[PDB]
Amino acid sequence: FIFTLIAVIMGLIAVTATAAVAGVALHSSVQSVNFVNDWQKNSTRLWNSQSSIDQKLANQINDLRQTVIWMGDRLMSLEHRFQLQCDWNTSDFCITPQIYNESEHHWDMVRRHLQGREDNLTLDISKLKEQIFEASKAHLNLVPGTEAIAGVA
Amino acid sequence: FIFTLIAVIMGLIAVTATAAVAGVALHSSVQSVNFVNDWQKNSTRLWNSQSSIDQKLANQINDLRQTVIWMGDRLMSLEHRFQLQCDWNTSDFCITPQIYNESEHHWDMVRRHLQGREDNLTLDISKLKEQIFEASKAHLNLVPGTEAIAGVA
Amino acid sequence: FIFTLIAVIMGLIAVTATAAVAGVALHSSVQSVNFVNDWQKNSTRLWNSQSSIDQKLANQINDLRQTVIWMGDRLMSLEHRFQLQCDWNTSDFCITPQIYNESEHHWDMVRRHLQGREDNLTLDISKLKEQIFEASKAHLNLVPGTEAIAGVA
Amino acid sequence: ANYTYWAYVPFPPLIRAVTWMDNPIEVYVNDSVWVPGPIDDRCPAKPEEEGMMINISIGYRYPPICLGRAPGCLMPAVQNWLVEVPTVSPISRFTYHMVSGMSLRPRVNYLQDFSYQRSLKFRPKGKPCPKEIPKESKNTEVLVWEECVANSAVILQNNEFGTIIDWAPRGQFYHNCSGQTQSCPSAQVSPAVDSDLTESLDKHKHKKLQSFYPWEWGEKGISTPRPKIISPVSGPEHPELWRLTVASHHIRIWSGNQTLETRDRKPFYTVDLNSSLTVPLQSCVKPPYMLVVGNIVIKPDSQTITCENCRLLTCIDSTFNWQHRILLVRAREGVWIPVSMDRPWEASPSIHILTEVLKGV
Amino acid sequence: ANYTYWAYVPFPPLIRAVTWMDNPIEVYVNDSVWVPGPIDDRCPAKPEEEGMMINISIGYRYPPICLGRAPGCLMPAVQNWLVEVPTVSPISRFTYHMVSGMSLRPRVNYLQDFSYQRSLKFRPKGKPCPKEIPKESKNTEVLVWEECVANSAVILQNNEFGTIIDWAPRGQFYHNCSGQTQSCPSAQVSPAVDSDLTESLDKHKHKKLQSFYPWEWGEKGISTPRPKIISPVSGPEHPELWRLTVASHHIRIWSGNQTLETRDRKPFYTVDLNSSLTVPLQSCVKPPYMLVVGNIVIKPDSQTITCENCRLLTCIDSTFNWQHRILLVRAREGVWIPVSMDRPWEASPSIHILTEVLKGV
Amino acid sequence: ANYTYWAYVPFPPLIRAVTWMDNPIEVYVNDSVWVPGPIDDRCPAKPEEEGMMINISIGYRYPPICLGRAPGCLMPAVQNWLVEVPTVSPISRFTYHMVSGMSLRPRVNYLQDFSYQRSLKFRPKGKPCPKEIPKESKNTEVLVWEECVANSAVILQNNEFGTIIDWAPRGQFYHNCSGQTQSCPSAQVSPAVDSDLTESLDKHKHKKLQSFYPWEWGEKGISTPRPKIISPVSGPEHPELWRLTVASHHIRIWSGNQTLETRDRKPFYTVDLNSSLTVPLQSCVKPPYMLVVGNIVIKPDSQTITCENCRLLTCIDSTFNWQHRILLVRAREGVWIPVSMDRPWEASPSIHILTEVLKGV
Ligand SMILES: *[C@@H]1O[C@H](CO)[C@@H](O[C@@H]2O[C@H](CO)[C@@H](O[C@@H]3O[C@H](CO[C@H]4O[C@H](CO)[C@@H](O)[C@H](O)[C@@H]4O)[C@@H](O)[C@H](O[C@H]4O[C@H](CO)[C@@H](O)[C@H](O)[C@@H]4O)[C@@H]3O)[C@H](O)[C@H]2NC(C)=O)[C@H](O)[C@H]1NC(C)=O
Ligand SMILES: *[C@@H]1O[C@H](CO)[C@@H](O[C@@H]2O[C@H](CO)[C@@H](O[C@@H]3O[C@H](CO[C@H]4O[C@H](CO)[C@@H](O)[C@H](O)[C@@H]4O)[C@@H](O)[C@H](O[C@H]4O[C@H](CO)[C@@H](O)[C@H](O)[C@@H]4O)[C@@H]3O)[C@H](O)[C@H]2NC(C)=O)[C@H](O)[C@H]1NC(C)=O
Ligand SMILES: *[C@@H]1O[C@H](CO)[C@@H](O[C@@H]2O[C@H](CO)[C@@H](O[C@@H]3O[C@H](CO[C@H]4O[C@H](CO)[C@@H](O)[C@H](O)[C@@H]4O)[C@@H](O)[C@H](O[C@H]4O[C@H](CO)[C@@H](O)[C@H](O)[C@@H]4O)[C@@H]3O)[C@H](O)[C@H]2NC(C)=O)[C@H](O)[C@H]1NC(C)=O
Ligand SMILES: *[C@@H]1O[C@H](CO[C@@H]2O[C@@H](C)[C@@H](O)[C@@H](O)[C@@H]2O)[C@@H](O[C@@H]2O[C@H](CO)[C@@H](O)[C@H](O)[C@H]2NC(C)=O)[C@H](O)[C@H]1NC(C)=O
Ligand SMILES: *[C@@H]1O[C@H](CO[C@@H]2O[C@@H](C)[C@@H](O)[C@@H](O)[C@@H]2O)[C@@H](O[C@@H]2O[C@H](CO)[C@@H](O)[C@H](O)[C@H]2NC(C)=O)[C@H](O)[C@H]1NC(C)=O
Ligand SMILES: *[C@@H]1O[C@H](CO)[C@@H](O[C@@H]2O[C@H](CO)[C@@H](O)[C@H](O)[C@H]2NC(C)=O)[C@H](O)[C@H]1NC(C)=O
Ligand SMILES: *[C@@H]1O[C@H](CO)[C@@H](O[C@@H]2O[C@H](CO)[C@@H](O)[C@H](O)[C@H]2NC(C)=O)[C@H](O)[C@H]1NC(C)=O
Ligand SMILES: *[C@@H]1O[C@H](CO)[C@@H](O[C@@H]2O[C@H](CO)[C@@H](O)[C@H](O)[C@H]2NC(C)=O)[C@H](O)[C@H]1NC(C)=O
Ligand SMILES: *[C@@H]1O[C@H](CO)[C@@H](O[C@@H]2O[C@H](CO)[C@@H](O)[C@H](O)[C@H]2NC(C)=O)[C@H](O)[C@H]1NC(C)=O
Ligand SMILES: *[C@@H]1O[C@H](CO)[C@@H](O[C@@H]2O[C@H](CO)[C@@H](O)[C@H](O)[C@H]2NC(C)=O)[C@H](O)[C@H]1NC(C)=O
Ligand SMILES: *[C@@H]1O[C@H](CO)[C@@H](O[C@@H]2O[C@H](CO)[C@@H](O)[C@H](O)[C@H]2NC(C)=O)[C@H](O)[C@H]1NC(C)=O
Ligand SMILES: *[C@@H]1O[C@H](CO)[C@@H](O[C@@H]2O[C@H](CO)[C@@H](O)[C@H](O)[C@H]2NC(C)=O)[C@H](O)[C@H]1NC(C)=O
Ligand SMILES: *[C@@H]1O[C@H](CO)[C@@H](O[C@@H]2O[C@H](CO)[C@@H](O)[C@H](O)[C@H]2NC(C)=O)[C@H](O)[C@H]1NC(C)=O
Ligand SMILES: *[C@@H]1O[C@H](CO)[C@@H](O)[C@H](O)[C@H]1NC(C)=O
Repeated sequence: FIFTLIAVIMGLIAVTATAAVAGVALHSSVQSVNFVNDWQKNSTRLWNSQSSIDQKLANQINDLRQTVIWMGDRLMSLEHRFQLQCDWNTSDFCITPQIYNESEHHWDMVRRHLQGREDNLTLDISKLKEQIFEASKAHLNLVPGTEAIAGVA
Repeated sequence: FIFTLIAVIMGLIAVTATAAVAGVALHSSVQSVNFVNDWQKNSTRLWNSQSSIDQKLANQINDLRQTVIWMGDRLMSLEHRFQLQCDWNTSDFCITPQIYNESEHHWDMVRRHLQGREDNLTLDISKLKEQIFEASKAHLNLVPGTEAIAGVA
Repeated sequence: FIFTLIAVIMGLIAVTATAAVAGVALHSSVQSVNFVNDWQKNSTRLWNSQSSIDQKLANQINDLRQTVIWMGDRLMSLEHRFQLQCDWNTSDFCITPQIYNESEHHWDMVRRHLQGREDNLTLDISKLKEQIFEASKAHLNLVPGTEAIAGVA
Repeated sequence: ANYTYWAYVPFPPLIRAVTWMDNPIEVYVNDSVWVPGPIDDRCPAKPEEEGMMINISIGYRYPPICLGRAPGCLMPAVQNWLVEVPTVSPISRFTYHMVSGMSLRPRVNYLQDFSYQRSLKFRPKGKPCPKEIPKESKNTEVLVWEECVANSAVILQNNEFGTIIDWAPRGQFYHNCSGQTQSCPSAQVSPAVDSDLTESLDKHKHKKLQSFYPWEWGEKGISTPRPKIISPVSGPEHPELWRLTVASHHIRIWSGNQTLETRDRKPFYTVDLNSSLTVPLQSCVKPPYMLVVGNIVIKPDSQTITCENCRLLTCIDSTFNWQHRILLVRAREGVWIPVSMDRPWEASPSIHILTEVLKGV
Repeated sequence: ANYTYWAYVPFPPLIRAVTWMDNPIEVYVNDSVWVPGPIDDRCPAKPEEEGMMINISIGYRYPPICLGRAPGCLMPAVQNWLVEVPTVSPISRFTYHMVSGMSLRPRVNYLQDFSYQRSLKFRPKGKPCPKEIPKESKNTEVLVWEECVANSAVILQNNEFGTIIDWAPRGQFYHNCSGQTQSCPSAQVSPAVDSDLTESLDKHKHKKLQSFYPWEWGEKGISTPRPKIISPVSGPEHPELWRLTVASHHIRIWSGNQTLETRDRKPFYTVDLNSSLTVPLQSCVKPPYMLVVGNIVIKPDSQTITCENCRLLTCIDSTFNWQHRILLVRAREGVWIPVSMDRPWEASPSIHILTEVLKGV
Repeated sequence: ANYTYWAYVPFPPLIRAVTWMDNPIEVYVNDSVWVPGPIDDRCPAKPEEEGMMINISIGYRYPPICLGRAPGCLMPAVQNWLVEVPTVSPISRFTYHMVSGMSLRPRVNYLQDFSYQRSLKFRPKGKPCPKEIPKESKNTEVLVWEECVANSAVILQNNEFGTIIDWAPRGQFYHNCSGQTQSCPSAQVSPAVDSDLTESLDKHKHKKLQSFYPWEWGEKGISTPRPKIISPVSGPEHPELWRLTVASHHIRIWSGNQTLETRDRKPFYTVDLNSSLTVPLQSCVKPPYMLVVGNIVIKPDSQTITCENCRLLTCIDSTFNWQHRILLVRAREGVWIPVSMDRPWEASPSIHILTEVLKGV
């Protein structure tokens, strides 16, 4: 939860600043998978590259409340990720088989979610996760459809 | 570790109460995979649908001992789950390739484990985990058996 | 983070002591996959077999700093492991597709890493993780190469 | 045929009892004016689900935490916290501010003049409860709850279900009879009882104590119960159960005084307390924690908890009926269970995909 | 064709504002001689990345933590911590050791003789700030920071952006005029000002206070700000923001005294303070926490934070320019976003591998 | 051919030394009557594995925590905690209750009358150790351990392996010679020694101190060592190492007094202490923590820890031989290692399955 990113090639500041430019267009409209992957790759690399928690900083923590809450959020996210069904060709992030339904989720809710809001016009994360979990069963998605099998045959 | 399940379609109370009816038969005897899946689906959905830790409640925690112990148990369970070998057709829960030995584990041990006991008549979780880990090697299970290959050929 | 390994068939002491003999040769030079797997199998089994956190010991913890730091390191390791690309045949540990380069990483750095050092002559874990993350993309490794496809055909 | 395999259910819809070996859980009260934190004035996230019926039949390893009037459950009773402000007037001794709330009942010594059963074992570290009266009692209206360690603990349960002691103080009126004659009564008097919290809520309530000896309050300290188990296992303190018990009834806010007059040429001391103010409270646990309310039966010879037609709740309010008991529960961790399939275990659908492709050809 | 699917980004390059509902974060100062822990004397791991420009446009649920002179941001001002050692000499009252540091400015009562706006709400637990002077002041040179609870809290912000109060004490010079006549001044005097931290750093600084009434210091306590929000939400204390503000300028170390002489046959009291010592500090946050420095605009009607050409930093030092504001930020948690592919979602490349094998044949 | 790939071993059978930069670990003692928590009276889960031999050759980044008589390890010695109860009798000064236990030996000043080497650096916050004797000493039989901050820290190690100081008090008998003549001895006297814990355990032990000056005990406080490293790095306190050292021998329980008589028409003060009671203790660490016992050699110029034929233990009891040193260790986190295969890396067995299917045809 505390790290000294000295050996890495790109600190948190550089990741955020250099990604903001494409994040503008990401906030504007639906982008392609290549766009999103290019926009998130350095952040994913940085958060897959820390060596260990820096003890010199960690052992001085007096109030563990913020650290424990952050760790709990990370653990909940990891638990949810472990059960997500993801497209095989994208390993940096998880593309679920849940089709984007524009009528149900107009783009303003998505933009507000990307902005970090939680008001009544924001995308409802719990409901979306419920829909994705229900639709992403292994018995509904792992077997390729009849069209692909016919095309192979 | 603390959540407000407002947006979900089923709170914890409803999940527990509506599952208890089938949990009776689950306690009585071995059930089919469809039975168990139907029995656990709403609980799994609820625990794959929380959005974020509720800060209003989390920031008031004074004694973190119970929270930290619960988080440690969750992290241990996630670590063990990450190395389990599971049947491809069930994604809600993990069906291991370890065959149920009725002679070694008579049903009373299983019922006592389901009841949440840890006396000398309860199923030994550590020993069972050892057996499952030993028998679930990728080099023993990932390659389909000769019977399936012959049937395809 | 605290356990009583009573039901297990091998405690931590036995695992460490019996593995040190092969750990000598492991420190000496690059070994085969079978050697390393045999060397680590006891430890992986032990750390995939604990039942639950021992409540009698856990509820007496006063200073949670060390426990929280240990849990944070474990969570970071689990997060990194979830995104690693591993050879299908080895399930006990993860064999990445990153080729060992003796010229870049001479054996002394590896030996110092195994010894638990973090000086300027030790293998740079952050840089290695960066290289592995960049080289282990699903679009570069999941599809078998043209040689294997031609051999099948 | 049939093939049975071990399966792991990470998030089963089961529950397990919260035990005395657990560390304290969070109970949220909706009124920070009279009750310390944590605070949450929101209604339950799913109010429509509160009260759903369930049959419970579980085991346990450590004595479960249960409240109510049944074996293995801590019985409730009114506890009084009194704030005393000395007065410079020669005819008045103190002005009083008292709070009466439903909390954990201590066991009584039927032989020893109906006092409290007390234990000196495992005295916890902490600030001792005060024995004197602070002269400068500023902020009298605002009640300040301060944890303190009593001179001795009160026993709440000393039977085959376990030994539970509480080192938080219990307040009562008594007399300084150490230097007096045998006519000085040694019995402690509770200024309030259970009926003061339920019957005639909106009607004026008065309490009058009269004696030829001065009335003393002890043990002092605005401190709430912190019970712990010391046998057959030693567990941590639980300062949150009183939060659940206090919401089951209105709390009552008293004021008053102690006055001195002359009777038969002797000092006569009268404690007068009045109240026309009650506060309703709501105390809630949050997921993964819940409460099982009803006829909880705890059998320790087999370590079993059973209940027929219990209700699952998360909040306690003043309409709670103490004919039922409360069992603290938490969502059960992952479990291991055999499951029967109609085919052998398969790692991947690759064989199925190949078969479908071949059939397509 | 085009197929849009929901995707989860676990580690997005986004940031979110640290809010007053967050628990305190770690700010590391590089000088343990004058500032308490946590301590880190290292430079930023990536010094070349400090100061990179960025446009910010984000939302929030709870009021963000911002420092500076702008709506929604806490304004900074000099706070003085004074240690006074009584002297047995008849012509001297005290010897002084003062530390001046940039910290959180309290709101002023323009009507009430330019005092501090004060709030008595939600008094926290803790040792009260001392009202007397300890006679045995050992280790005079070494400053010891003790957290204490002031008699009343100072208001730092009471507008539509929220109500922020601070129960840490604020020290000032004043006269005790309870028994004096109307000629006794009631206005508090600050011994140091903002310029004392910035202009003519290496030049001698002197402060002289003279009055016919004795100079008292209050409220006492070597205690740093612990602001918290009480409206429209109640959040935890944040005793780490002062660490960020204190590194923005040099701290100034004063030594002095109060002396007594005779003027018009009356006692005349003079406080003399002098300083030629300033200490530069560096305060840093660490990943995943950062600071957004610049023209932070907080609009609470839509709960929006915007900034054009802000800079991303992790450390604050004495070259900081208070024309800019500081917004605490953290790396954003995983997000959910629609993404468009040119093919349907696939679980595995098995069909692709089979097609390649068939084409090879 | 041969193909070497990087592999990650998440749970390797390696160990790493616990360093002074680690936060305190849990040590469990089996007797709560005389030693504070945490408590565990159970034997090791695998008693048959205790004492297994191992050769150790590891590195470290921060000075490892080692106990014993060797460079880089803290030497043990007896420490005495004394409880003094004043007596109203004119011929008696105090009644005594003493506990002698093996703990961390402070360095000595050979030039300065064989006193303790002392450091005033980095004084921690906390309750100062008492300088007076409380008149009301209730519950005298039950020893109450109070954490207190000594007037100055004792130095346990000040060499190239690091500087370790301990702000817990050390108790010794001495004389107050501030106002006396040069004949008042200034040397401190230890009432107990190492042999008092080992030799003739069941035989009566007596200690007699006689002087014409009153015997004083200091520094007071029933407080156990809390060593920390201050150079070349600053680490957290470690109040758990004394728990390991105290179980290596029996603790000895003394009772006694100080009496006053007349000798040559002068006051003559005698401290008498006697003990026929020793208590054996067992202190245990739990996985992932273990202890490496034997000839630990720490080379700081390369930061290497080596041992030939050490033993792996988890518990220390009274049969421990202090010819051996103790190194705290923990199971190593995941490591990265090259591994050689005889085939190229493969994501899935799909090609293998296809080849097997084709061969079947
Ligand atoms: C924490 O949570 C608790 C539990 O939910 C809340 O307690 C509730 O508080 C409300 C508001 O104070 C209570 O409602 C009041 O109840 C009283 C009794 O009402 C009964 O009797 C009258 C007789 O005329 C009937 O009309 C009525 O239907 C009920 O049968 C009365 O004191 C109140 O009515 C009077 O006052 C209100 C204004 O307060 C007027 O509008 C009414 O017209 C009337 O004059 C009122 O109905 C409620 O009963 C409590 N619930 C429980 C379960 O006890 C706490 O308020 C909450 N605390 C905080 C700080 O949020
Ligand atoms: C915590 O972190 C802070 C912030 O980084 C550090 O503060 C820096 O401290 C250094 C060393 O004390 C400061 O450097 C000093 O600055 C002063 C001003 O220098 C200006 O003016 C002179 C005029 O002659 C110019 O030459 C120079 O270029 C600058 O424009 C001077 O007091 C110092 O120079 C004199 O002293 C040094 C010896 O100290 C001699 O070598 C010089 O020749 C000269 O006589 C010196 O340059 C620096 O300015 C601080 N930075 C900031 C941003 O304030 C803290 O040191 C650090 N604390 C700890 C404990 O590590
Ligand atoms: C915490 O953990 C520690 C460490 O394990 C325990 O310490 C052990 O305690 C037991 C019980 O007190 C000790 O056993 C006693 O040892 C003494 C020495 O025995 C030696 O000498 C006699 C000489 O006759 C030989 O027969 C014997 O074989 C040994 O060589 C004696 O005091 C005791 O024997 C006498 O008392 C017992 C009753 O107590 C009678 O049954 C015997 O017949 C005899 O009269 C006894 O053997 C043991 O030595 C300790 N172990 C260590 C390593 O020190 C603590 O008990 C434990 N604490 C708690 C609270 O659980
Ligand atoms: C895509 O969404 C539309 C609209 O969803 C509805 O409105 C949302 C704002 C939200 O409230 C959803 O829960 C609603 O379902 C869906 O179209 C609806 O389909 C249902 C079922 O056939 C029909 O009764 C409604 O009238 C439709 N509502 C409309 C047209 O506005 C649609 O099914 C979704 N999915 C697709 C296209 O695959
Ligand atoms: C394997 O590594 C060698 C050597 O790596 C270089 O030295 C290391 C210590 C480290 O600093 C690396 O970053 C360096 O690249 C590589 O050989 C280098 O290849 C580059 C690119 O062709 C060339 O410019 C350098 O001169 C080479 N350096 C030598 C030969 O010493 C090599 O490419 C790596 N990869 C393989 C063999 O696949
Ligand atoms: C992610 O980081 C890489 C570097 O690892 C960035 O690539 C650089 O992009 C700049 C600007 O286009 C080029 O001038 C450099 O030559 C690139 N460096 C390389 C390829 O090594 C990349 O822009 C970043 N992507 C983001 C932030 O989306
Ligand atoms: C899981 O939850 C679902 C709802 O998501 C429950 O399905 C309902 O079952 C009742 C009783 O049979 C029906 O009347 C409803 O129409 C169903 N709702 C649907 C299908 O949306 C289901 O019973 C639960 N299963 C459990 C607890 O095992
Ligand atoms: C708990 O179990 C009892 C006992 O089996 C159930 O009560 C039965 O309810 C059915 C359906 O209404 C009746 O036909 C039976 O006669 C009842 N049995 C008895 C002994 O009274 C009850 O429904 C169960 N409760 C829950 C919440 O599942
Ligand atoms: C007990 O009685 C006293 C005196 O009658 C009550 O205090 C009065 O409260 C009313 C209503 O606020 C005020 O107008 C009077 O000035 C108060 N009088 C005094 C002497 O304080 C008091 O509220 C009663 N206690 C309760 C209701 O708990
Ligand atoms: C933040 O946004 C502003 C406003 O769009 C950007 O300023 C523009 O910069 C470009 C490139 O230099 C100029 O062509 C435009 O004229 C500028 N616009 C205005 C209104 O001044 C700025 O570059 C952005 N900053 C960052 C760090 O992305
Ligand atoms: C304020 O002035 C006093 C008096 O001049 C300074 O104290 C002197 O410091 C110098 C330099 O160390 C010593 O040689 C003198 O002996 C000191 N005099 C006395 C009377 O103590 C003091 O340092 C100044 N305060 C600052 C710089 O903060
Ligand atoms: C630790 O290493 C030493 C030294 O290599 C080992 O001692 C050797 O043991 C073998 C087998 O008994 C003997 O043949 C050698 O002569 C010994 N060498 C020496 C130098 O004495 C020892 O066995 C190792 N210990 C462990 C626990 O592995
Ligand atoms: C030191 O000696 C005293 C005095 O002999 C011991 O106290 C006696 O203990 C015995 C055995 O319990 C009692 O019968 C006597 O009444 C005690 N005498 C007094 C004067 O108290 C004491 O136990 C010895 N201290 C030890 C063994 O630690
Ligand atoms: C102020 O002066 C009055 C009148 O002499 C005195 O009672 C009081 O103690 C003094 N101090 C304070 C802090 O009010």
